[PDB]
Amino acid sequence: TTSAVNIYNISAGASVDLAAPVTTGDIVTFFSSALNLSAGAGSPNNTALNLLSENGAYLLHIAFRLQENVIVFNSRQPNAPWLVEQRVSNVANQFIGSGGKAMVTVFDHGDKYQVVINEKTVIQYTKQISGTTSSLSYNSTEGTSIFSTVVEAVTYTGLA
Amino acid sequence: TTSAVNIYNISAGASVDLAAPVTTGDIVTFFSSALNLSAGAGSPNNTALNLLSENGAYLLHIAFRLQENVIVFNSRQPNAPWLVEQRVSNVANQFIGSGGKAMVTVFDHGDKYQVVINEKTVIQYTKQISGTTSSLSYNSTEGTSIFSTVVEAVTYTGLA
Ligand SMILES: OC[C@H]1O[C@@H](O[C@H]2[C@H](O)[C@@H](O)[C@H](O)O[C@@H]2CO)[C@H](O)[C@@H](O)[C@H]1O
Ligand SMILES: OC[C@H]1O[C@@H](O[C@H]2[C@H](O)[C@@H](O)[C@H](O)O[C@@H]2CO)[C@H](O)[C@@H](O)[C@H]1O
Repeated sequence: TTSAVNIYNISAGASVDLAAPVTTGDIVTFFSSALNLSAGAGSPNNTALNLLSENGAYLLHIAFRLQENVIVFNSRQPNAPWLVEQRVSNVANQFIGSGGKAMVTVFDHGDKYQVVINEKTVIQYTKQISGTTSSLSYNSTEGTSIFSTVVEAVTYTGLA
Repeated sequence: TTSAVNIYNISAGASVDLAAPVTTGDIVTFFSSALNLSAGAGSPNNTALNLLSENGAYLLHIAFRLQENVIVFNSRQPNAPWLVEQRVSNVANQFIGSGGKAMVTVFDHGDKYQVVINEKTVIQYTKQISGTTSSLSYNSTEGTSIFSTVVEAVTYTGLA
């Protein structure tokens, strides 16, 4: 009876293939050592965190938009259009926990993803696409990330 | 099928009560923003991390001893003596390519606690005192702790 922990640094703009895969029952948390909710204007995304499947599809895209004051979730296929957007308003509100740092956890629930920011569940995203996560990525628009330039992802796998 | 993330700030010498007790299937991770592998000696423990009950049984005690150069895993009842110690030899070899921070993960697997330093499992530990983890502490000697002044503890609960 053995689960695993895996630890990745992700620079803004970079992707990472996962040493182990995230499937149902598993957890991935993105840790940022800074929080800039006065950061300015994304075009449109201040920061996006992404779970990507084997072929470069987005199972989950989490995008913080200060100037639109929303957090935007979505999925898509590789080279195909962005699917049905979901939104949660007030960005700065979901972060009242820690100043100067934050964490974003994605609980893979099989049919959904629970997304928790620090201690607060911000969406129970019903999946638009099924599949194993093999890749995580972090983007920003330069000069306006709400998060550090490096984000530490930790994965807890072997859970099921 | 909804999970909880709880975050806790533990200073050396302190104890914290979990708003969501840890049980079979659950996870604690302790995050040190420091790694001082030349801080010793301890008395004997440079650093200790503890998973307790409401009745205050040490369900899992993890002590780091630089001088004896060992990680001790033990448990004890409230106001009683320690049980059968388990010892892992060679402290810095448990932190291979750690750098200037560390994390320690405990999995509650029911029969055994699975302890992982960063990405390396260090022990599968046959429970000597059973049940759910209801509390956490961080103990250090003098200023000889191998971790940072404050450790951040993240619990993942409601997993199975
Ligand atoms: O859906 C996430 C996706 O949005 C793109 O921007 C959209 C915008 O959200 C939509 O309402 C607008 O009308 O058109 C834009 C282009 O699809 C982002 O550019 C993309 O990166 C994701 O963040
Ligand atoms: O065993 C957990 C507990 O150990 C104590 O030290 C032990 C020690 O490992 C053994 O060699 C010793 O001489 O008997 C001791 C029990 O008194 C530490 O004092 C303690 O803080 C814990 O880590």
